[PDB]
Amino acid sequence: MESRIKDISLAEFGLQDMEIAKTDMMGLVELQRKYRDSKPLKGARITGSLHLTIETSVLVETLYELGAEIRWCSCNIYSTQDHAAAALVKKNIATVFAWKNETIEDYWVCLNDAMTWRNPNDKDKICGPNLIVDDGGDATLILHEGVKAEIEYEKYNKIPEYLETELDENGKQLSMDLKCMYKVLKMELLKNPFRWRGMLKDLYGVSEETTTGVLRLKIMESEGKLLLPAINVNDSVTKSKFDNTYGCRQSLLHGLFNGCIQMLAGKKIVVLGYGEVGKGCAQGLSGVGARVIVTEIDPICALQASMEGYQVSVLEDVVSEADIFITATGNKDVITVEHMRKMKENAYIANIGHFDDEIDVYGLENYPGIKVIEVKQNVHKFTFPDTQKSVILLCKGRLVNLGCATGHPPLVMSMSFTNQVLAQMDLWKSRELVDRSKNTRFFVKKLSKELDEYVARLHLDVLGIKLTKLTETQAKYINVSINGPYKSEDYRY
Amino acid sequence: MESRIKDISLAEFGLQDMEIAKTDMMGLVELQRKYRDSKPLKGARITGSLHLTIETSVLVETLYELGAEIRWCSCNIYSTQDHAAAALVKKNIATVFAWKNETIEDYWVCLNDAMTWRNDKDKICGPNLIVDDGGDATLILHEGVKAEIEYEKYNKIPEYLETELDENGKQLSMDLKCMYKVLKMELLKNPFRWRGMLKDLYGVSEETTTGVLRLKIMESEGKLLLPAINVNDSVTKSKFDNTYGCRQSLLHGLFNGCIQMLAGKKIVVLGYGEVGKGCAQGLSGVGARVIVTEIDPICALQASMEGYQVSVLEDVVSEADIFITATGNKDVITVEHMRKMKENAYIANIGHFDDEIDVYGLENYPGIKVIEVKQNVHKFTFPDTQKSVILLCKGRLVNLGCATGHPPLVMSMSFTNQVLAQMDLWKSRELVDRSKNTRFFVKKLSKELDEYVARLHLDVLGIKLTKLTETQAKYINVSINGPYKSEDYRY
Amino acid sequence: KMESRIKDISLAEFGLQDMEIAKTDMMGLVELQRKYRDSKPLKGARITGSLHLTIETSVLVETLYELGAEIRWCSCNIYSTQDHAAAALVKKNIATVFAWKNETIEDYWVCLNDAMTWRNPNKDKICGPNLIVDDGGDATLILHEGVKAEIEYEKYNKIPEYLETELDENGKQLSMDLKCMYKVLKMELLKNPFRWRGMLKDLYGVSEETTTGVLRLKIMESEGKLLLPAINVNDSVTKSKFDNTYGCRQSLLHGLFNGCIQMLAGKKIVVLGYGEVGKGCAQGLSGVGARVIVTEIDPICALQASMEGYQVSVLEDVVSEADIFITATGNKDVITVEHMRKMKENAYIANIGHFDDEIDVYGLENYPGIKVIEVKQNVHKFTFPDTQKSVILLCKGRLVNLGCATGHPPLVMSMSFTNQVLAQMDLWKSRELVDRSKNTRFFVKKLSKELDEYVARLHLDVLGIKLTKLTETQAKYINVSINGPYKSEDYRY
Amino acid sequence: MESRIKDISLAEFGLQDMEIAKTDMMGLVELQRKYRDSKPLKGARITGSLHLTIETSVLVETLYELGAEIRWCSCNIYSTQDHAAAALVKKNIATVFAWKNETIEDYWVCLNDAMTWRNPNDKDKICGPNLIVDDGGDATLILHEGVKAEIEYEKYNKIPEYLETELDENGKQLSMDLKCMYKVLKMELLKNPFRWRGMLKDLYGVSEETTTGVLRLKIMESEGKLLLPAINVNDSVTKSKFDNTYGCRQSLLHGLFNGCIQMLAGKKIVVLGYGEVGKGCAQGLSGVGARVIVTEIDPICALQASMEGYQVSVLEDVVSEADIFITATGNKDVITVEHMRKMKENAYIANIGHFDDEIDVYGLENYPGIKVIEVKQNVHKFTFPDTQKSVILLCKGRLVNLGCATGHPPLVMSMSFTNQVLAQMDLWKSRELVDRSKNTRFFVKKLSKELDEYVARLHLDVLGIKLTKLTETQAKYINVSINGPYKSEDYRY
Ligand SMILES: NC(=O)c1ccc[n+]([C@@H]2O[C@H](COP(=O)([O-])OP(=O)(O)OC[C@H]3O[C@@H](n4cnc5c(N)ncnc54)[C@H](O)[C@@H]3O)[C@@H](O)[C@H]2O)c1
Ligand SMILES: Nc1ncnc2[nH]cnc12
Ligand SMILES: Nc1ncnc2[nH]cnc12
Ligand SMILES: Nc1ncnc2[nH]cnc12
Ligand code: NA
Ligand code: NA
Ligand code: NA
Ligand code: NA
Repeated sequence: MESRIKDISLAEFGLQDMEIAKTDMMGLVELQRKYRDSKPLKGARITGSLHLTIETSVLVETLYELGAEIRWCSCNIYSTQDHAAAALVKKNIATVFAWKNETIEDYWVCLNDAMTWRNPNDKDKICGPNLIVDDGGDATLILHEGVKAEIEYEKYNKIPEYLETELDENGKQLSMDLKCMYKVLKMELLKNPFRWRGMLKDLYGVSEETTTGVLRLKIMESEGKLLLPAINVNDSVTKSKFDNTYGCRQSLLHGLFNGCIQMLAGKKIVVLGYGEVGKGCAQGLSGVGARVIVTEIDPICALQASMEGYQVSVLEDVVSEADIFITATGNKDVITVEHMRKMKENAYIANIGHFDDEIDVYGLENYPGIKVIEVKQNVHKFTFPDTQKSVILLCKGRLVNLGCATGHPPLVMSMSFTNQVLAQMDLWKSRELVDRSKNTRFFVKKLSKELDEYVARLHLDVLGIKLTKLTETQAKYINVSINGPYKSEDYRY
Repeated sequence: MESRIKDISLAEFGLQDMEIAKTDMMGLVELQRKYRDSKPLKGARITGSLHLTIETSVLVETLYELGAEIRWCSCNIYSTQDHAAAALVKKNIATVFAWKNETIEDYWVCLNDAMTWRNDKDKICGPNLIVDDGGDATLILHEGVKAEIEYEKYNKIPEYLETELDENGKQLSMDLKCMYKVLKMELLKNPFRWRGMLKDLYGVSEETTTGVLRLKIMESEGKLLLPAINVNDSVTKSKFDNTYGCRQSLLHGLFNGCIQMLAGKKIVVLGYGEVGKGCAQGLSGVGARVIVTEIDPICALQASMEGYQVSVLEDVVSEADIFITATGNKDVITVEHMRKMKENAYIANIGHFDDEIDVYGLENYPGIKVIEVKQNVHKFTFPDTQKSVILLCKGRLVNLGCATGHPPLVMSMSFTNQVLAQMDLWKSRELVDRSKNTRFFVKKLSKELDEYVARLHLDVLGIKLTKLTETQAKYINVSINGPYKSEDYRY
Repeated sequence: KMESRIKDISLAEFGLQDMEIAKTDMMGLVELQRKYRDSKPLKGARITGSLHLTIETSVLVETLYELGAEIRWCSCNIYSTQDHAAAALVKKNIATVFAWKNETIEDYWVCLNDAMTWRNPNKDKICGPNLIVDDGGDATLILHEGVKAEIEYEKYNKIPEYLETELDENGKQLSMDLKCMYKVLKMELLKNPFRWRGMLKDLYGVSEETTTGVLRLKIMESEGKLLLPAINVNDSVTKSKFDNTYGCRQSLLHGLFNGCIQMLAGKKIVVLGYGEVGKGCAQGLSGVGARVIVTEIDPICALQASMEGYQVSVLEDVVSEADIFITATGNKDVITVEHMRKMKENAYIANIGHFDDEIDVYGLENYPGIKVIEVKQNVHKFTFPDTQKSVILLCKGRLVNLGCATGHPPLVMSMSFTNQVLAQMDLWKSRELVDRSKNTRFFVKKLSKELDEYVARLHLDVLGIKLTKLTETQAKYINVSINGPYKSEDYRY
Repeated sequence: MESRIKDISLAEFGLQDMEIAKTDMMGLVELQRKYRDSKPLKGARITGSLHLTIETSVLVETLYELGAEIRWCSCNIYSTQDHAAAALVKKNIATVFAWKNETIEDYWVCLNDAMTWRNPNDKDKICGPNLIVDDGGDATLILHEGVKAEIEYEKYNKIPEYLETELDENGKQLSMDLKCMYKVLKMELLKNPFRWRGMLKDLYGVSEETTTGVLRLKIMESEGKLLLPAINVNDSVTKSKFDNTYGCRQSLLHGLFNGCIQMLAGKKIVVLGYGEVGKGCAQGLSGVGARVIVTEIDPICALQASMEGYQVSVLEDVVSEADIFITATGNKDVITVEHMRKMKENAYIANIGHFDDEIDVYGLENYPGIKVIEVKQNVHKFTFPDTQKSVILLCKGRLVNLGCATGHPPLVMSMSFTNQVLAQMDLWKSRELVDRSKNTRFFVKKLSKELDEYVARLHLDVLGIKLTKLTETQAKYINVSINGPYKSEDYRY
């Protein structure tokens, strides 16, 4: 076949893990039971760019049982679970391009391949997906950047110069990711300069999983640059309040335990950013005896951290004394090379944000005279030549829970993924409203509170939760339906 | 001097506590420093209906320093701190009608008096602005207008104001009966009193969840008669006061009212919203085993993620030791539930109103025996089983009834929002055009102001904030000076 | 001296009612009354108690009374008495009480002396107690210092000089407590210089409640000066691990909430000493959002605090920045006037150790030009004249949980007091072994582990605890009896 | 190569982890610095039977730097870190017989080989160790059982019958461990029936690491059968209060995260036993959102669990509703086959006690028609054919933190191992006092409180702890030396 994965012989382990995971993924199990016969997604071509773990394999299985054809890749070079990928290829329910420890070059080739579909009516013609499941916005990015590249290509009838240069606007070296994405774009311009624009015609939407990808979408829609409908899954209550916070509470610890040999108790651990992710990280770290110090730019989030008993400082105030540093900002250049040069001997550094940009990994790796050794797989020790002091970086600054461990557990991933499937169903069912002879610019929407509550209802039995039912008069008293929704749209939970 | 308070000699203690509280109430301290010279509220008549604690006295002082004239009453019969009330009167900062342990009849007379301003000698006016907590000042206004319109239509006092029963034959609550008593009395003195106030009314700023629910209902029915600002839903209010305020003040209330150890006890928290979340955190912090009840499946899952068992009251009523209602709903704990509780089980409410517990049904149960264990703590014994339950402050909000409410730091956060809301309503008063039949609505303060409230309190706690570079600000799509989060962010 | 001296007898009904409610949780005392009220194992015993007279203490007294003892009682702190608890006892006529909240230091010592004075029926001379229940060692102290004073008096047939001076060997002013104790001793030397030695004849033992009192007993024992058998109740496992730690977790908070108007969340609160009391204090404080900073002289205790996520610093390094200071050491001069002068405006200071000596209250009150105002009952604000800065002291440095609130709750006090009753029964039953005619050395002992486990068993039903029972095979495997004891003598729990 | 390990090529990774671990193992770093020149253990032959992890390699390095010759094996078939073992062999500091995933037969062969020394004056002659580092008592067991076997062999001039039968005196199958130990003893009786008694001549002591091993020592001591001096390291305060509790708080979570795919949050997790290990387990589990239910036979421990907010139940009342079961009792038959048959679908079972005896793994494996599948490394799903329900067992009931993860982190292991080195030095230095012609009775002792406090002091800087120093006046007031010890011998911390 055409899938590219590490080892098909790992499939049986993957299949058995999926069955065990399904004990807690009650949302996905119910969607399969309810919709596998009617197949609401029949005829949809779905491309997914989302960390391919066992939990993700259950998502793909659900989409498949609902009638979709599927092509998939991971949204990080280190996050794929190879047995999970093998399971999908063995069952033949998706075409997969993913493996743990991809090179950045291979990453962009896998994504591009996941986006490429064969035309059943013409062996020569290529087409794209009808729907995209995205985590971090890379599938959405390559599509929009591809369209922009094709437009610039026609303007001067040549390969745009920005795709051939290794420098950016300010003369600074382009990130490897940008250079590797541009390499793919140049190759596609030479094969067919109408590829990306051609795909737009049959694209009915994208459902985005994480905060960083949603930020990208928000920038696009506020500028009239979003070229397909989008559903923001990150901001469903049953996603952000659970996955982002409670998922990290467990998965950050798992990543640190695997990557960092030291005891966490008693250590000064800096959590940079106290949003939904940072809140969960702090709770987990404190739970095992660490003394958490928070950094924040938001005065409200800073006060919330103080209410939980955490010191709030600017990084420079504590960088020479703290033991471990965890970035959870979704921002860039939060931990610079100059910060690293002042850290104590064998300080640990990790990132849990979507992109590696939070830490200046390139600057560290290219610091003049820096010495590097691999401590264990995906853990590296860097020694500065002047001081002879070392810092230890977990999985090259990539998201540590998925890079050094296996990401969030099945229960919260089922909550996030039940939202994903409902989003895909919504986009597919509404596809006739996508009329590009009338509107070519689109907006981001969220799932209804009714569906959000439904996602929660589907997982109550996993934990033996017994829900109270309102009486008719109580319902009238608080002005709600007995069946919900129970809260106003602006409720913060 | 027409103020009605318990004891003016308590003023000294009140004034001293206000000065200590100000070390932490930096938002109010800054508003006073910044605006006492320009006086943005100069000439504004403000009526407040909000628990008169030491923290509230600092709020009143702030409104006074900004130029307003003030009349104040508490929004609960047990929540006033008498030394706080005395301080305000002694210093001539406001006219006060409030004391701890008011009868229900006096409560409504106090509120009515706080709403009454002078002009002629015998001609009266209403407030320009209202600071409300629970919606009682807003309620008496709207019900008063409604009573006046029906009185003028038939030239007789509306029948509903005279009867003791509701639509189904059940006795009206004592609070509703006493409010109606005042409304009838005012209809007979001046049948245009309430409608007369509307002309000079520029807005109400509402503090708590129950009051906001009341406002939304009025708004949806097109019956809101003045602009409103929802202060409860500022991030610096709901995420701090409702949750972290209760984490401390619920424990203070229980420690004062309940003699027993909380550690090891099964304590049921009914409702796991913003208040219930804080209650559970405090209870767990002192060793209790918290069990949650919920109607909202999302909230129930949240409780489970914090390690709490989520059950229906019926399955734990005979086994649990203490019950705390935090729903803002009614009839959550009934007489029948109470009869199944274990010997000396404790019952308390932290929601705005006493409605969560059927206190009337308990007090009026045939052959029930009651004894006062201590101030505002009563033991009820059923005649058939001879078993007893102990109720804290007749089901009234326990943190204010058995203790002194939230501490100065979070109250300053809530109250800085109140002052900003009052200033906003006053500044835009020229846009309230009564000749045009316009709909009034409920709005929230801007995120810019919300973040400002937080900024003013960072130094209290030695918080050091990081500043975004221009590059970083552009990367996350925000201004270096905020706001830092989208409008739908849940914190 | 057969007439009680209390604040107000009309508070008796409230006291009686609180006692019945408290009994719901004090199942240890309820069971001892049920089991022994008929046989009266303490019949004929004269018991003098010097222990904070709260509602919980009224149930202890009721227990001793139901077991057949005659009782005289006083509190071991000038602020710890609950006046309604004292009234209940006098109304019921089950003890002669000398206690009220807010005693002068002079009246404290007069009350203790009155509690130690029993009527002699054989013409109108005085007797002492047969048994003593002590908390802090003041009853034990006045007895031993009384004997010393009489011996010194006999050497020269005059009142010893040390009883009359205002100074100590070093030349510094004696504490008010020492001066007032000495005035009582001089009075009794003038009345009858054989009083104290006469009491020894019928004195069979003392059961000591707290850490400070036990330290005093151990010093007397090692010097060969202990004049009666003693039982160390503080060190029962069911006392130290519960009362000292979990009692304070609740009662420190109650004290602080009553005395300190400020929010604890986010504040830097220094807990000086991280022993059994300090551990519980830190737990409670963190539980309501405080950031606890610990001071310690013991490296083991310091590491334990670090394992719970607390910063461990020396006071000098945090005195200018912290918000609230809580002494829990059992030592002296832990917070000096010089420390207080460096504290931030409106910093709060409180003590939870047995004696006020941890804080230099005398130096603060007598600081030249100091200004003081009563903020509320038992809360004082002191302002220094040179800086105009103020500090707020809770209940003049006396134990804050009892001074500003009502001490520990009934459940843990029942565990502590069940040990007290068992100790009293032990001392009484072995009274024939005390042979004053021989040059006998007296020692301190602890209750057996069997009785310690028994105390715990008696309270399991309070909390609905379901205990597992060992099978014969399991009991043999771990080498214990099915009925206990379950742990070796050196087990630390 | 005399050593028997998995792969020598893993040495470089092991050596680098040792250097990183030393950042926190300041106790071992200091002992190396202080004693490497004088070599107090010069000439000592030390055999160790203790889980060979990276932390253990630093212990071995320390003993080696202090002059000892060393032979080592692990005390569990799954606990060895192969890279740690390779590091020791590569630098030639010990002869090692250990690898992860040993068969039980190989386990006993490795221990026997670790106990075998070729004396310096003749290659053909065999001798034993001078000192033993033991964790669980297996090295001590084979010695005593060896001696007993030799005595029974002489009594009838033949192989004792108990060594050849596969059944016990009750007709029940002997454990595989006992059968494999007996196989080695029989083999050694045929080669030299004086091997074990001959070793006694040069044996000066054993230092025991864990609770189960100490229990075994105390039983031997009480029956007068202990054949060498013993030091109980488990009961040093800096061992039991840190390793047993805080080590497990982190390492149980690590083992569960590796072995159990499910989210711990919201799950009913039963912790059987609330002693030192159980306390740490509960703290970590609740730190990541689990609802912990405790079982206990000790009423004091049961009340302690209740004070921390945990329900205390009997296994029978929660076996059908709970999600995960963790045994921490040190007892046997705590979880039987009958209990397992009642568990919900995909319930997880793990043990963290020293031996697998806590769970009836043999009964499970021998259940008629049971189906077993390997889910992942050291994780197996068992399906009962009559109900078709499955349970998932982590590492066949062997200690899960070491079986599914890497055991405790460096900081607490340094505290435990600093105690081990001091114990070995104490035993070695007092060797002349062992006179086997006269004193036939040996005892168990503990290290002094002075040394216990010293271990803590050595690790304060790791965590930036600043210790307060008593003034002369304060030291006199609390009756201690400024330099300690600071607590009485019965203090429970
Ligand atoms: N005592 C105080 O100082 C204080 C402070 C703030 C708010 N309040 C009051 O507390 C109450 C709750 O406020 P909130 O902000 O937490 O509101 P909220 O809406 O955030 O929380 C209420 C929760 O109760 C649940 N609920 C409703 N009916 C229920 C029932 N019958 N059984 C179980 N659960 C039920 C809802 O699902 C919701 O999650 C309001 O009356 C509010 O005005 C009091
Ligand atoms: N296990 C997982 N699979 C996919 N996406 C994730 N994000 C976090 N954990 C994840
Ligand atoms: N102390 C207080 N004052 C006013 N309103 C409150 N709501 C809760 N606590 C309060
Ligand atoms: N990592 C480890 N090495 C040796 N023994 C241990 N006991 C617990 N964890 C251990
Ligand atoms: Na995962
Ligand atoms: Na208050
Ligand atoms: Na008490
Ligand atoms: Na380890």
